[PDB]
Amino acid sequence: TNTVGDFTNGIKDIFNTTVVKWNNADATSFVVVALQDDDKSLLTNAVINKGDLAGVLVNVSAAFGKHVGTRERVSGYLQPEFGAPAVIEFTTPAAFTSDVIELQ
Amino acid sequence: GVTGHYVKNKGIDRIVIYITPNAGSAPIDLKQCKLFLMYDGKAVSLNFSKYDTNTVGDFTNGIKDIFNTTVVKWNNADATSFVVVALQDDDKSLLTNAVINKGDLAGVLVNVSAAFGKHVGTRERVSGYLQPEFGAPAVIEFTTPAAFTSDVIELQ
Amino acid sequence: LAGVLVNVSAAFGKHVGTRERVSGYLQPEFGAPAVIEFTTPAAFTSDVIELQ
Amino acid sequence: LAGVLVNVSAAFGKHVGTRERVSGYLQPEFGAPAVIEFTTPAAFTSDVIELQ
Amino acid sequence: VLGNHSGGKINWLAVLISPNAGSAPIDLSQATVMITDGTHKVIAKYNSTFFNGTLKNGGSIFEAKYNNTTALKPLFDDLPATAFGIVVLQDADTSCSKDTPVINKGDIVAICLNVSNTLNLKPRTKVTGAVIPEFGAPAVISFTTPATYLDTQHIIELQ
Amino acid sequence: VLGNHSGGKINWLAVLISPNAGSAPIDLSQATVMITDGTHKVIAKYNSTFFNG
Amino acid sequence: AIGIGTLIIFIAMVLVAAVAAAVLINTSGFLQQKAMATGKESTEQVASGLLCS
Amino acid sequence: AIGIGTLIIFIAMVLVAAVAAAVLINTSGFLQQKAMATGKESTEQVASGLQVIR
Amino acid sequence: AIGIGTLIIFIAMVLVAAVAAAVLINTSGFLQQKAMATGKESTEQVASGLQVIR
Amino acid sequence: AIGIGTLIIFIAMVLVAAVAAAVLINTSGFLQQKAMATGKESTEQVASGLQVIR
Ligand SMILES: [Ca+2]
Ligand SMILES: [Ca+2]
Ligand SMILES: [Ca+2]
Repeated sequence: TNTVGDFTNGIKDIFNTTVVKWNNADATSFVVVALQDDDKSLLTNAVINKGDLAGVLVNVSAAFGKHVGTRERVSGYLQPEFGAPAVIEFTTPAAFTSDVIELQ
Repeated sequence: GVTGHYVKNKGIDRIVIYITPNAGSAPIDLKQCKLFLMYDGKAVSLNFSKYDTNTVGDFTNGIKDIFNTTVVKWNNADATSFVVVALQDDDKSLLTNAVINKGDLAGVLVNVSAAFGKHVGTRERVSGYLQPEFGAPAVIEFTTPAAFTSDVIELQ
Repeated sequence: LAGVLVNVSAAFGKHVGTRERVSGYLQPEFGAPAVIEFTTPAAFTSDVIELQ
Repeated sequence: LAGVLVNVSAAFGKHVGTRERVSGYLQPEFGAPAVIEFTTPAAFTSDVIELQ
Repeated sequence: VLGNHSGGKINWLAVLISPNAGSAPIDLSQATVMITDGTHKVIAKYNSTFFNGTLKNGGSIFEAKYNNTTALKPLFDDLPATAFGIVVLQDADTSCSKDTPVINKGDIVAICLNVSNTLNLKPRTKVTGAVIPEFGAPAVISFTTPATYLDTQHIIELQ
Repeated sequence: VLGNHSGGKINWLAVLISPNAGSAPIDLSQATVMITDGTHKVIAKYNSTFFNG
Repeated sequence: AIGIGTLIIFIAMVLVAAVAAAVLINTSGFLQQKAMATGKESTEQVASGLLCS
Repeated sequence: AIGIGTLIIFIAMVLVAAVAAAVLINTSGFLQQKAMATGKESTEQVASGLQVIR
Repeated sequence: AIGIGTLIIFIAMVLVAAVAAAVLINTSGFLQQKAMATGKESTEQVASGLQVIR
Repeated sequence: AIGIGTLIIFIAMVLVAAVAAAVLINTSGFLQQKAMATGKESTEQVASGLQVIR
């Protein structure tokens, strides 16, 4: 119902379904959750400016059609309309052993 | 070093912590440093406070007994502060605006029984740090012995 | 090499204390200005101090 | 990776002895030259030596 | 990092933090903290209600009060599940004010978080996280809770 | 490195090898090995006939 | 007459600097990945192990 | 005019040097935790044990 | 003519590179003293002491 | 036309940047040998010696 999910004041758990509303993460889109934004730019027409921090949610298992396994790499770029793209690159660890993992 | 005073049938009432700067350290502005101490149920921060009428108690020429009340003036050791007694200082830095520099030795007095609200008993540990405004903190750590048996004890 | 003398306590109307910064520029009639910037130390302990 | 063979004893007219240095460059037609530099060891003691 | 304990858990954490040498002033009112126990990942932000300045002059952490208008009440017990509070432990130049906590060279301040229901910190549990400022490099929280908690030692030093 | 022995000599060597941390994949079919005993200097290259997976 | 040309070559200066900047920015990106990877991998190698009891 | 490009390339040079600095700051963070833990843990291991009285 | 600007910007480039070099030379000076002293002092500390004979 | 000079000064700029690069390539060569030798030699020194049996 709103352009960007307003969690400027904190989240109990970023992955709990009822709190966060993952449902619009279809196999072909992402959604954005606003974590810090003084000037209300994220919250209104979705513009990042200086000092903002925002989180992109992707339903990977639906996007790639399967769950990513251990010892596998994933790489990409988030490419804006103008300007340099943010590189993403990580290799999933050898041993999954906890529910939330810091791929970093 | 650390040393401490035992009141009979009660426990350790007060403690004196001896402190010195490390080789090559730049001068440390003692009056801004804070001392954090942990014990069985409390974690307390204490801030510098002036000795009577003067910044640091001048005992550069010796003390009959560091714990005798009338000589030493313990009274400003409130439940939230410490006071500093200057034991060796050639250049008069401690004595004037409270700055430790090379070769100085000074003693911090803490009224532990007032700070933690009770006397510390036998077989108990206390640990902390005296953290300066910049630079590395002095670690404090000791376990009170099993049997108190004399008035002044060398917790060290 | 030349040395500029300034009576700071008269210029600013008080003596500058510890932990305070002072910054400025000496600006010539033409050409680039000399930047000045320093923070007075935490503990004054000698008469002549090398603010540098 | 390729290996250049040189008949040193014929090139310099004598065998190179112990404790002696030899230095040079292989200079291509364009681009940076490969530097060569080594000092023969103090004690020859095996037939093939790793001057490296 | 320090941590009160009752029951089978660590229930409050107090994360003491200070500027890096030569840093420009950091405005904590715009910081964000992120913590995970490997089963959940909370993110929390400053609620101005929970400030205690007085402790710059000494006192007990973990028993600090705060001021809802007309009363004084205990800080840690009241702090909401998605928020962090702040307690000034050293500040020479009164730079921290309740509406604008800006820390400058020399200051030390404790970020107070109540984790009792949000993260399940039983023994032998890894905790990972960061305090992320508006600009500049994050502080990294990283500790594993002890193997044994003892009833004689309710305050624990974690990092 | 491991080495079978008969008679008065070591006759076969088996040199176990693995990548350095963070290395890109190495194609051994284009490697070269060089060994010397101080009297001779052999250089040897991969013959695909001799693989056991 | 002179004015016209000045404008045109100015445009080229801009574009050529832009193209060069792209190289530097991109390349920095390409290296960022491998730089981190190498450090993490190397640490995990030195720190980890098993011990016979 | 030559000035125009000199400005633009400076912008790039700054940005690249920033990115390069970042990786070292980040990596130093990663190593900090790993180092500190390794020391603590190793110490506790040596220091501790049990003894059979009778 | 294009040459005119090329000259002028070179003058600037030199000057900036000079200033940048300077800070490293200066800083190396500052660190020299601090390092040398720290070593000396620390050495004397370990090396020295008194012993009670009787 | 302005274009004429722009071309000519580019030729110069390239050439200067070449010369500047060269000195670093050359110097890296000089340092290579000096470094490698210093390490080898120092190692042999520590590693070697004689022992009087009787
Ligand atoms: Ca914004
Ligand atoms: Ca002194
Ligand atoms: Ca401050």
